[PDB]
Amino acid sequence: LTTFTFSGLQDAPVAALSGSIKLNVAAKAGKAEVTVAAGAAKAATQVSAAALRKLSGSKISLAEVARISVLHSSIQNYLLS
Amino acid sequence: DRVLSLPAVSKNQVLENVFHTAPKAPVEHLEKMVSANSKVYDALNLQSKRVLIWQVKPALF
Repeated sequence: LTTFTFSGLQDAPVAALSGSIKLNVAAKAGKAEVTVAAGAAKAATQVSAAALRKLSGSKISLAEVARISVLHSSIQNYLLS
Repeated sequence: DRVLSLPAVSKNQVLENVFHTAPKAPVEHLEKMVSANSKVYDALNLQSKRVLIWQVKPALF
């Protein structure tokens, strides 16, 4: 993706969508009060506005590790299906 | 001609017109289908050693 992105703590999801994990943000103008709740272990922190903008400074850039290639694995998945 | 009073169809012809086909064993189904479902197990289990999930939906690391 691009070198400068403009998302974070503004029109963010205010709640989770399924009951498998519970997530609430109590966002003020400056920071946010997030408590992520997943089953046995639940965690809570205060995520800054300058942290969700600093997150896309480095990119993950996911890539598939395949046995031969990704093209071959797509053809083999079609043969299997 | 006492031989013409005997039944003309031999005992060999009775044994080959009665036991005509070799019968199917009951264990053949178990042996054949277990040898094939071993390949169904090995390819498609997620706990099989040579599973085909990482060759088909490769990964995303």
